[PDB]
Amino acid sequence: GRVIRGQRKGAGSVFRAHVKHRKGAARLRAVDFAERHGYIKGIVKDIIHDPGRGAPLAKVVFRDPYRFKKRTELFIAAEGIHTGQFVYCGKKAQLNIGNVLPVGTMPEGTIVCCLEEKPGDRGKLARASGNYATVISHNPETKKTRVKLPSGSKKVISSANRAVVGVVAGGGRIDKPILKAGRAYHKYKAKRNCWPRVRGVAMNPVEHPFGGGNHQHIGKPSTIRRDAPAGRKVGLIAARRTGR
Amino acid sequence: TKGTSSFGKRRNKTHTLCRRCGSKAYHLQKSTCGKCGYPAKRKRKYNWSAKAKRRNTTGTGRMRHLKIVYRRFRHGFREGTTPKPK
Amino acid sequence: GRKRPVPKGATYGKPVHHGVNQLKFARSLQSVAEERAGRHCGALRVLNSYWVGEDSTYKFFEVILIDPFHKAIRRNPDTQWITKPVHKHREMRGLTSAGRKSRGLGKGHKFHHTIGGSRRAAWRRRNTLQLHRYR
RNA sequence: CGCGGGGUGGAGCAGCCUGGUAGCUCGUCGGGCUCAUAACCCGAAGGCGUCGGUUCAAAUCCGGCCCCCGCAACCA
RNA sequence: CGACUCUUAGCGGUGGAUCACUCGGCUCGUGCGUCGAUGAAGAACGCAGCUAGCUGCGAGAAUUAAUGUGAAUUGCAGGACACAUUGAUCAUCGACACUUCGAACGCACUUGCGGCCCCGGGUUCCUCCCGGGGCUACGCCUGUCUGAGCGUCGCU
RNA sequence: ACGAUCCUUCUGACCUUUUGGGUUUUAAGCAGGAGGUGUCAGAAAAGUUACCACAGGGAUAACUGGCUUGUGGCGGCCAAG
RNA sequence: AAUCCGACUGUUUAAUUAAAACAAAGCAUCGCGAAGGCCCGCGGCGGGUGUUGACGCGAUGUGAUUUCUGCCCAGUGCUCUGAAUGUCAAAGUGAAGAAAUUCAAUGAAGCGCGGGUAAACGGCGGGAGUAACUAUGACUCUCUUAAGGUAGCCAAAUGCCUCGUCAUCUAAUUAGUGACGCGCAUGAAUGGAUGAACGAGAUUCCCACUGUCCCUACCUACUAUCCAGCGAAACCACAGCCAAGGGAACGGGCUUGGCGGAAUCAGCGGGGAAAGAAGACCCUGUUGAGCUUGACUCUAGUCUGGCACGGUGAAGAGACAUGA
RNA sequence: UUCUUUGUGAAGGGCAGGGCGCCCUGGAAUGGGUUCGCCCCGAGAGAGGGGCCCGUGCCUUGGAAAGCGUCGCGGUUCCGGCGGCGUCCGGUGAGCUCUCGCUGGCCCUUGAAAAUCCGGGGGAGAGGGUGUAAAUCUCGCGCCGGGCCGUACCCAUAUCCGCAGCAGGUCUCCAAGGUGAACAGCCUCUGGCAUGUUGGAACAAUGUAGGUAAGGGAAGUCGGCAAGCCGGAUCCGUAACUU
RNA sequence: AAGCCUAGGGCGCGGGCCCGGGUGGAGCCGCCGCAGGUGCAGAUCUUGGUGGUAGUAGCAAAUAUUCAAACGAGAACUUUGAAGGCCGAAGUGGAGAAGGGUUCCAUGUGAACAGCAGUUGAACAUGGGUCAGUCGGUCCUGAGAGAUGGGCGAGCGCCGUUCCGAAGGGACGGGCGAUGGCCUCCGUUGCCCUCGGCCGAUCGAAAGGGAGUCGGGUUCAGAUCCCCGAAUCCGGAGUGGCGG
RNA sequence: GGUGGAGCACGAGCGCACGUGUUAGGACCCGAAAGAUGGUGAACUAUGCCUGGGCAGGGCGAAGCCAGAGGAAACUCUGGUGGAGGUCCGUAGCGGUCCUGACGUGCAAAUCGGUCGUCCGACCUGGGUAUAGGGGCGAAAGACUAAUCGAACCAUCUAGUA
RNA sequence: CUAAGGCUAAAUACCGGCACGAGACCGAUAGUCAACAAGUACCGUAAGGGAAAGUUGAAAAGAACUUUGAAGAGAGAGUUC
RNA sequence: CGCGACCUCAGAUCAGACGUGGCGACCCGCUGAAUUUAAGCAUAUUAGUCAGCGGAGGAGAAGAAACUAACCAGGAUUCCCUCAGUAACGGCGAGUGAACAGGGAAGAGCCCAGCGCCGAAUCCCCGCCCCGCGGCGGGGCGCGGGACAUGUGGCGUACGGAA
Ligand SMILES: [Zn+2]
Repeated sequence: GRVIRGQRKGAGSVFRAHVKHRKGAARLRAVDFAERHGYIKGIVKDIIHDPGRGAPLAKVVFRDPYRFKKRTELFIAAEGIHTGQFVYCGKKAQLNIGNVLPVGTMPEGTIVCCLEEKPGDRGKLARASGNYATVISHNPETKKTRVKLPSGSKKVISSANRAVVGVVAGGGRIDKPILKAGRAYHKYKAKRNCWPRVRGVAMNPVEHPFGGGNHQHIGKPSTIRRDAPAGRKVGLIAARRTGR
Repeated sequence: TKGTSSFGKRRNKTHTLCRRCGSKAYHLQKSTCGKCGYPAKRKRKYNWSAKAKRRNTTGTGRMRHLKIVYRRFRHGFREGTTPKPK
Repeated sequence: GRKRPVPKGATYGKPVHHGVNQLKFARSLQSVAEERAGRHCGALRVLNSYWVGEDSTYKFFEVILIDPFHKAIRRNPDTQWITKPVHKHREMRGLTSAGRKSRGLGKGHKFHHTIGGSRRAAWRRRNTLQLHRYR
């Protein structure tokens, strides 16, 4: 049999991301003296729209406290961020929407987004379009913090990392349905070639383990084990349950 | 429409004249040859094509330098001497 | 060792040649160090090499190189044999001690091959059927 | 081929690791209860797959055989 | 007789078989056994009075120089030479020369852009501009120069 | 009323070798029996192709034709009714 | 005016199949918090998703709206925990021997064991008793393997019997439509029933309309006809009039008869078992190829254990041993 | 009376004409201004007065010398000639095309980078001392130079690709008049051509492509296949079902 | 002589062979032995040539040609004049890009091609023809490609484009020393102090960005390119060439 | 005294040459579906990205807005404007349903005529670029991958075997 | 015997190249694909595929010249055995 | 807070040289199949062969025993004959398959580290003089530099050697 699709997505060159019209990477500030001990003030110049992403980006400009330049950043805009609003960044910064500050310092129960997983990689978690992270409890010894991720899983992370306070702007995106193939065609055209998904039953059996036969049926249990090889791990991957 | 009607839209080219082998085999898109392999330092040759090895071998071209070496070989590799004048 | 440079499976043939993981390279790893030293430095010639340490992922070797055109070796009668063009790239042909052991050559009943010029020459004489003029 | 376990009234489960009563349900013959039916409570059968031994004494701990399935195994 | 058709014979047509030739291949044997950064092999482009192809040659381009030999080359003109003069043509070739790409070497192949020195026009260096020449690739050895190190040290 | 080679197992000899000499364990032999090839003079062996291909066969089917007429259709002889 | 299918716009087998097929928005799942999920790569501190972070990525099944999605985990899968522990390789440990060697304990993952999961693959029968005619079964009991087809639907694109039976459509209907269900072998996201709009989709009937026909006829252009000029190709054992016979079981040649007369032109398709292609339907080959799996050997990948990289300190705990 | 022609480049200056989310006075409900639609306004509407940008439009130097249309001459000719004149006045249109500008709508689509140039913040620094300098994001004029390659023709029923002068295929610019909704179909002008690898003579059958048929109207055929009917516009009228 | 033809004479059962005639012009034959790439009717055999078919099918897609004259030996097809038509501005028109590469233009020929013909042609033989600071390429970068460092690989080499990197050779001002031109001044280079990043070599569009040329005339064939006349852009200038 | 042996029992072999027959080698000659190694192709076509170009005339009439009328408010009707559309007729363009027409040694190794679907967005297309063979790519037909695709072409193994 | 270091000509191979010699070899469909302007013409985008084609005569002495036809083509004449 | 040695690591259009690529019949080092046979086929066979990669030479490689032998012992390596189609390997099937000795062609042996002993007694480069310089060498002169004690040169290598 030939190489199935999806297996072909690992080689790329047709399935790579469409990063032409994208305006950059959505990352937080790098750690330094002003952020670790005090705070630094930034100005939101304008808000832009990133193609292929459901969340707007806030263009925040900081001044470098070492050499005379203005540093431009790519911040994911919280819901309630307007142009010209002063945005603070550091440990001593106060607590309001659109203000990134370390997780070990605010009281638990706040609503934060663009959460940093490991201390010093500029934010990784809960930043898609409207998701957020909630803090359960802190720990002064060992500097740990339990944060509830939007998937429902609770992860114990370090208290030295940070997140911007608030939810991601642009919530309720999946509330309105697509209503067309064309609006779905244009949605993934900015992202990557993955939209026209042909189901494997109608496909011929040389491109798929489920295809073939005179009737459109699977013929084998669709729940496949975790340690299955490539070209066979197709369907329900290591399903604990299958029904409702 | 895969036959005669499909031959009409053949306008652009893929190969041009190579500048090391001289044959029309330098691929434009890959920026490489393959009659001789221009960007590779070594000349491309293969022993499964014995006819292609003798198409461009040592004995084919001009010998603008090597035939002097063969001619100088039987004469003794002398230099700096002249035949005795009259 | 040496994993066979083929794609995922793709070892079409009889089930003997289906193994790609547990394959061992016929030449010693120390001879590879001599091979790579002369490949990068084609002007010099390798004499021999020796072991200076190893790790679970790496093996370290020190290879002695000789300038053929330096007047200290070029005017020394004991060491100007390497300046001859016969010893061009001994690491390529397996003439160093690390490459000599990989050829399986030596005296006596322990080998019974490499009994001509080399292992390839031993195979040649036993396979060329000698036809005389008179038979 | 070698590591295991299990076979029980006319039918389904114990009691076996520790020997001291072959037991519990369900089908049957009946007896009670309620004015009667139904439901319920009770008495009675009829049986430890097989051989031998250790033992005060065996279905029970042992060894060998008939009927099964769990595995791992395979050059006439 | 006719016209048409068949066979045979002569002669004339299509065709190039057979035969005899052969500056060519195949096989075996002998001697030697030699490429290149002082730029290999190969490729491109040009060169004759009339020159398309082959061969030869490289802006000195059907060959230059020297040696040997000695009256020609030639398809047609032409003109050198006196062969009583190193002298027409040939072979040898040991001197000189050898355009561009090409390991290809300033950067990439569009034949476009560079820089550092020297020289001549610009000028009488005072910067543009033009022309010519020499350099400017990687890997690596010895040595030289300038450096770096909260490496090991002494002087301070 | 039952089974060749090779392999394995067991049995037997004060049996031979175990490759420089000697001892032992082991191993290889010699002879006999067993462990089986039921396709039973003894390969180790699941399907599908209507996406199929190759070499063949009228040694061999799916038409017609050929012999025969079981069957079908048709026509007779006797005569219980 | 109706029936079926697909909701639709769109796409599809360039060169026989434009569709009811694919796709599609919607719906329902599965895995994954980044040393991760899926995948590529011979290889690497490699690469794509990822200029990404659960409103995301990757793999699925179904196919608009409305309504509903019933039962079954026995089987095959997937998944969960687990000293409650059968099996279990390498390495390590203990014992015997002069040693190779043998034995024993220990014994990971995975298989078994025990739960979960059917919008996972899938399946959804009998028998017996049983209602005041009969019939039937509202009810009760049993297996095989876990229940035995629930809501709905049909002689369907699905019914062998079949042209099932009834009504309508016709003067006449194996067609169509509307009902019955006993359904060889209907059926619920292998989705069932519908369903406004639409379809170069598949069928039935009605009006108009007509050479489809009754039943053919006539006209025009360009060919075909001839001439000036130029001019091939397929095919060709030889060639060519038939009846019967036999033959290798259908003759152009053989036999017996009929008989036959130069050279041709325009049609014509009866024959030449005409030509085009070593039949592809069938079989054989110890000839292959594509695909599948519960075929026989393997293997990439992946999980687990040991050795080395692999250092440091502190408690505890299991076995062995000493042992009252 | 029918047809042809009836004009001015780039570069600058001036003036029309558009646009401003530019400014000054002033403060408005009895709300006002205003477009096809919108839309705007005490965060300043109207009303006045100014400012900026585009100015491809007109005039002006170019520039009437040249070009074009007529008429008449010179040179036998060989001549890039010599003269006469003219190249004018206006209006229109949902007119077609291009361009500029304003405004609106759509996106689970937000619609490119770099070379290069310019402006601003700053004042590190410079120059001169009472007639002169440094400066002149060069104000006007003046001098020199701008090096290398392609430039012919076809661009398609004959120069390309399809074995060919092959009814096939091949990416683009402009687009007259009439009829007509139309860049639909038909006719004509400018421009282009000889009917597409040949002509002549007849008008047989069978053909291919068009048509017509008295009466019936699908009785033909597997099957209304083909052919045929309706068809544009205006005024009425328009059912079942349905999301 | 070989070879070939033969209505001649013959021989041998036969394979074949010997003479006669004609063509031909240069080598050839018998016997004894030796050796082989040694004998053709087929293989849907290979190569080459030639027949019937056969002067046959055919030279029918897109409405259409006619008259007179000229050249010539020759005219249905060439040219001119007239008439009638068609393409009908989304053209059978006027220009380009890709591609073609002399096919573009003049003269001459009609041997071969233009499936008839041809006085004609994109056929042949002679010559000629493409002129740029302003039109494009050249410059920039996109999707991407691709070195160095680094890593991998037995290996040609492969991975990757900022990733395990001492990745700048640049610049202002000042100090030291020198030469150059009238070493007053300006200029040159070496060292020292000082400042310094920018994301990486490089390639990548004749439709992306990209400063700046238009009118008339002129050739058999080129013209925003040649001439005439009007401009415009860039770079330079030391003594600044002049004014403001 | 029995038994097995290719033995002895007063040799017969060696070398060379020829013929016949068998075997291995290409093996009397030609013939496959196949398999492997190394390279060449995205100028056709399949898809993604970048940079450009284009798509008459009309029909239906969504939001929003204006006016009038009816009323008791609630609010509702009427007449306008408006131009939204993976809308409709339809041209250029794209494609190929039907006549199973023409042709079918053709104009053509897939074209022509009429009749057709769509024609503002899942539209078409140029150039550049990326994906290369057990691989690519595929709105999924085992389609396309240079007239070749249920595994392209080129050369070798190979004169593969039958 | 003395490994984990090293050097060393000769007897050996040679279908490439240079210069030769020889043949119980083939003689232009044979012999190398190529006796000749052959890896040429030509074909495919490319990797690659890849031909056909020898002979006048001793010496061109290659037919001067007349005539028909425009000419290709003829009749004469002439050269050569 | 600096200077001066040493070690590691850089920049050079530094001074002077070196390697790249091609041919590739023969050779060396890897990598490396399937056709085919076994009347199938999977071990086997094809075959360490075709293909792929790197490297030189006129030859290459190998080469002077950690050898063969068990003999009354031979004695580097290379090639021929023979051993031999043998021992042996092999679904013990197909098939695969050496080596000793002997006769020949040729025949040549040696050098280091270490152990040690000698005043680094050694070597490379730059300047000057003489000779010849068209395969840049010999001798002399230079408190002229560098390498070298983290070891150069002489004696000296298993056949013993050194004093
Ligand atoms: Zn090349």
